[PDB]
Amino acid sequence: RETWGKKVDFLLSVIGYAVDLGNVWRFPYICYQNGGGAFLLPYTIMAIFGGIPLFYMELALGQYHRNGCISIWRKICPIFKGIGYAICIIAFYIASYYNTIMAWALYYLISSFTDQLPWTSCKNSWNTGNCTNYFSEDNITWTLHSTSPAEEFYTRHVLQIHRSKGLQDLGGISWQLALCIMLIFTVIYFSIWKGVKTSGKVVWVTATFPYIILSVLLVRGATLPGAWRGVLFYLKPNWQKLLETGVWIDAAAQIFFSLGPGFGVLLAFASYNKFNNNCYQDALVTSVVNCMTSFVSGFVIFTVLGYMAEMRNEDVSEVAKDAGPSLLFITYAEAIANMPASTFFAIIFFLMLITLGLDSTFAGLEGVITAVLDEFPHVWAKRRERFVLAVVITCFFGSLVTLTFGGAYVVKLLEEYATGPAVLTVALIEAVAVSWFYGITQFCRDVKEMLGFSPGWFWRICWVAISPLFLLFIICSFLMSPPQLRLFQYNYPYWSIILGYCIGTSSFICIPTYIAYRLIITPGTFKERIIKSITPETP
Amino acid sequence: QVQLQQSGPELVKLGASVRISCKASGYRFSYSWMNWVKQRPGKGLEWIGRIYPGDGDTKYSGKFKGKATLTADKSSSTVYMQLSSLTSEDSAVYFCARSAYGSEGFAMDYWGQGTSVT
Amino acid sequence: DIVLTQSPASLAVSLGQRATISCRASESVDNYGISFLNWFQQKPGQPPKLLIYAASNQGSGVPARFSGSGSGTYFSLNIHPMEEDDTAVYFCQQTKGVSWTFGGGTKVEI
Ligand SMILES: *[C@@H]1O[C@H](CO)[C@@H](O[C@@H]2O[C@H](CO)[C@@H](O)[C@H](O)[C@H]2NC(C)=O)[C@H](O)[C@H]1NC(C)=O
Ligand SMILES: CC(C)CCC[C@@H](C)[C@H]1CC[C@H]2[C@@H]3CC=C4C[C@@H](O)CC[C@]4(C)[C@H]3CC[C@]12C
Ligand SMILES: NCCc1c[nH]c2ccc(O)cc12
Ligand SMILES: NCCc1c[nH]c2ccc(O)cc12
Ligand SMILES: CCCCCCCCCC
Ligand SMILES: CCCCCCCCCC
Ligand SMILES: CCCCCCCCCC
Ligand SMILES: CCCCCCCCCC
Ligand SMILES: CCCCCCCCCC
Ligand SMILES: CCCCCCC
Ligand SMILES: CCCCCCC
Ligand SMILES: CCCCCCC
Ligand SMILES: CCCCCCC
Ligand SMILES: CCCCCCC
Ligand SMILES: CCCCCCC
Ligand SMILES: CCCCCCC
Ligand SMILES: CCCCCCC
Ligand SMILES: CCCCCCC
Ligand SMILES: CCCCCCC
Ligand SMILES: CCCCCCC
Ligand SMILES: CCCCCCC
Ligand SMILES: CCCCCCC
Ligand SMILES: CCCCC
Ligand SMILES: [Cl-]
Ligand code: NA
Ligand code: NA
Repeated sequence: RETWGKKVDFLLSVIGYAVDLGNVWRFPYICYQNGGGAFLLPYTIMAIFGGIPLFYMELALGQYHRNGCISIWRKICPIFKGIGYAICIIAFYIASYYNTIMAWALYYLISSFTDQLPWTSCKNSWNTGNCTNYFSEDNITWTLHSTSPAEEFYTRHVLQIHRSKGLQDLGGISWQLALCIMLIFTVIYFSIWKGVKTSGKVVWVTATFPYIILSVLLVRGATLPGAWRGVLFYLKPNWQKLLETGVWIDAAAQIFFSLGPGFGVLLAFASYNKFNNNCYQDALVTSVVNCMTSFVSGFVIFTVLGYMAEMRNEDVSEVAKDAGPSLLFITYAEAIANMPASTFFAIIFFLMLITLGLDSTFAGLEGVITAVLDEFPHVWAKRRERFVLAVVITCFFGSLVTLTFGGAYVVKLLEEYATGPAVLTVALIEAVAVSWFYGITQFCRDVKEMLGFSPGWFWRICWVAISPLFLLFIICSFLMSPPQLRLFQYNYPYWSIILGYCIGTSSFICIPTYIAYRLIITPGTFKERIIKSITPETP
Repeated sequence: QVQLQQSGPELVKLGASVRISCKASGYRFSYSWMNWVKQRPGKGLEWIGRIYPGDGDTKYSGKFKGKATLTADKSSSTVYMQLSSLTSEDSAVYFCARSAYGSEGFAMDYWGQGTSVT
Repeated sequence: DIVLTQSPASLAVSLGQRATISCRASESVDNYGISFLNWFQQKPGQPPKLLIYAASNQGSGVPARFSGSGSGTYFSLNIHPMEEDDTAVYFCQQTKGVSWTFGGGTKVEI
């Protein structure tokens, strides 16, 4: 086993894992659609109820047993060993669209290396059609079919989505995005080449630039005409909509996929920690840091929105209707092209996006690699770099389908379905296992003998009452509500829902298959097999 | 409806300078390129250069890089062309073709009557 | 700078037949799915008139007899059936983002 080394390494790695690309455009948007200033209370409630205890439990499991995601079950619950393969499949499905969004951001950064930004005027080969929507104009030329040159640069030059008719017509592959994905994957391979020490060394700088970048973005957007409108519209308490459950479900899913428990990353990260560490303080600090980073990201996004609304003389909640990764590459691109320092600020913002994506990518890939290597110790002598290269090649082959012209449809499909009930039921199975199958008393005794004190009664009752019920509530809310996805001028067909359900079930289906395999492979009667499937084996 | 009204013809002089205008009307003047071509008597067309009145970006292909000056005027929707070092080779008919959008491949569909510089 | 070589230099076919005008570009003019190559037509004493844009779609007031096709670095202009009103000079201009240059021009007679 290898040691993290310095204390800052593990903290920076967990911070870069928690602070992802999702919390910069999705969190402020769903906070706007859900109350606004009144969205903070349910956010922190759902956090302290089901994201902080899960984070603490996962960190304690990773630090105590010192294993990945396939060998911990060998020590707590052998019947739930398929969670490792489920985590691998989920992480591959996530890494596909994550790396393709990283490639989009890298291509934007490369195209933002000129004096004049290419998404500024409507004189290019990609800015072809409707271009009445502009900035710094007294004439009000409003059209129901109009658009902006930035959306044309995004959808016709970067994505080239006009060369496809939807999910049913996927043809051609953009070579520029392919080269961007290749360069990004080489960077990833060189970042987790040797092991966790080089990963921490790259995170030391990759997880630090976004913070000063957000500081610069805040001090720029604060000194903009009309940002106060966006500020007061983001911090507008609307308790009338808080009566429904949709705001609660959105806040719960947001804090879950932001903190990221049950993804198989915290276990491997804490596997290298020392036995005399303090995982509670680390978990609390990283959770508060991720929450504050989400807050500042929403703040700068809404200041940009308010400045653009003031300079456009248009009400809020209409300039950024479309969600997804396009929100940034359209709205923030227009705002930067409107700013005097366009090239520098665009380069800075795209470097921030690249670093935020790379942090989570490194975290997930290292977690998967550690989970696989902890299960098969015989492939750790002279197969580490080979397995890392194989994982990178598999991720590249999985993202190749999203790197097409109409690939953005598959990207949204993966971002909306892979981040669905699969991770939720994985975390639920883990929680109920540690609670009943492994025993909450034994877990508390392990936490006491590891740190030096047992956790308070709050976490003890929470892990057994709230977090499993909270995850089950999210599951039953996501199951009976099929998402109605819609990209730019395209409604998803009915078979898209079936494909999303299939790709979300194929990752979860590993657990019951492994349960059946374990129940058949061991001799004895039924109850004897059940008993043998819960009690851990001898070391 | 799009109509590009061009000026009348002028007289070429050795070492002088001529300014040919093109009064475009009927479309978004600041959202479409305004190209210029050269048709010598008895020979084919010769592209001069384009100018985008939205921001004033001008392009040139060949020899007309340092002798042709394209200026835009959004107030009156008129594009000018300042020719310099007028020789016997510049005695041709300079048209004013409005390029289409990108989906149409920048099609120069609407042209002018041409000013025969004799 | 992308040069264009039109073939042949002169064309002379009877009425009612099919006239084929080729235009081989030096480089590729397709980058965003659409072709950046147009076809024009001019008569003695008349400014040029656009016939087909993007080498696939026809103009506004152009008859259906001017059918265009081709992609990549080879394009064709089909005029069938042609009459005594289609005897003019047909050019081939590309609109690539590096330079917009014209072709050679084919004087179709008869
Ligand atoms: C502005 O946008 C509208 C809507 O996208 C464009 O209208 C359409 O043209 C495309 C291509 O011919 C058709 O597939 C759509 O069905 C049309 N929309 C409607 C509502 O009929 C319009 O052409 C754009 N303006 C331009 C390109 O100048
Ligand atoms: C602009 C907005 C986001 C405010 C910026 C917050 C930044 C400046 C703050 C908030 C969280 C802080 C980090 C919290 C955790 C650690 C780990 C510790 O071992 C070294 C300091 C370090 C790395 C801090 C550096 C400064 C930090 C990143
Ligand atoms: N929030 C982190 C997303 C995430 C989880 N697992 C991953 C694996 C690979 C990757 O690129 C990304 C991820
Ligand atoms: N935002 C959650 C998306 C979602 C809603 N219902 C779902 C059902 C299945 C699935 O994979 C995903 C979903
Ligand atoms: C979003 C703010 C979360 C604060 C959590 C504080 C936990 C203290 C120990 C229960
Ligand atoms: C538009 C050209 C984009 C080129 C991207 C190159 C990425 C690095 C390749 C080594
Ligand atoms: C030494 C080999 C490095 C390979 C890095 C990963 C490349 C992925 C795209 C082929
Ligand atoms: C339209 C091109 C789609 C290419 C998909 C490649 C998938 C490779 C899986 C191994
Ligand atoms: C209404 C959508 C129902 C989708 C059911 C998919 C079942 C997949 C089983 C593998
Ligand atoms: C689901 C991925 C399994 C990888 C096994 C590697 C030995
Ligand atoms: C029709 C196939 C669309 C993409 C599916 C990716 C799993
Ligand atoms: C232009 C198509 C490139 C495909 C690369 C696949 C590795
Ligand atoms: C291509 C070089 C990648 C370096 C990653 C950080 C070591
Ligand atoms: C416009 C005021 C912004 C305050 C941001 C505080 C983090
Ligand atoms: C939760 C913060 C609300 C601020 C309101 C300012 C008017
Ligand atoms: C050593 C290369 C392994 C590639 C595996 C692709 C699935
Ligand atoms: C996602 C892990 C793939 C491992 C492939 C090993 C050949
Ligand atoms: C043409 C569709 C390819 C799907 C590949 C999924 C891995
Ligand atoms: C309303 C559709 C529910 C599908 C449930 C699949 C488990
Ligand atoms: C009806 C289209 C089904 C596509 C399935 C792709 C796996
Ligand atoms: C779902 C049961 C699968 C058993 C596989 C045995 C090899
Ligand atoms: C989950 C169903 C298990 C059946 C076992 C039969 C021996
Ligand atoms: C649309 C169903 C796909 C199953 C793989
Ligand atoms: Cl968040
Ligand atoms: Na997050
Ligand atoms: Na990050």
